[PDB]
Amino acid sequence: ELIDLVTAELGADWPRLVAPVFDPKKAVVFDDRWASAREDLVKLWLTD
Amino acid sequence: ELIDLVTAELGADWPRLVAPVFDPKKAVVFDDRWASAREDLVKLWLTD
Amino acid sequence: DEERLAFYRTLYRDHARYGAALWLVAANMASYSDVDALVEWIGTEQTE
Repeated sequence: ELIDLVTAELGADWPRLVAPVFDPKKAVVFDDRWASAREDLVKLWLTD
Repeated sequence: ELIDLVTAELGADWPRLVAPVFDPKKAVVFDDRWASAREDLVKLWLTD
Repeated sequence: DEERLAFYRTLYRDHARYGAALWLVAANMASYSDVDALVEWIGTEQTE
């Protein structure tokens, strides 16, 4: 009754359109610039 | 899981706010005018 | 219910004229099931 209530009102694919994704263990930090700076100093020597 | 999904997304009282009411056995027709016309003819005589 | 039924009946018998008819249904205006059932009812006939 409740699932075909939601099917008639909102939609058939409502729980997969609305399902939560967020999880704080999967956050990605990208704060390394000194290392990529040193590698770019190298490949400036490699480029002509 | 599904009911507290709907509780977190839409609301706690969502099924009672959205529940269907309509039923075709409870339709009411009011097409009698000749009878009320005759009774109004009577009460025009009763009013002074 | 009884209060609204008396209200709509007195409304008809006060303001009715030539060939007027008043039909009265109980339908939630926040349910797509009720809107679809209401348009099917106004569409195809009802023979009990």
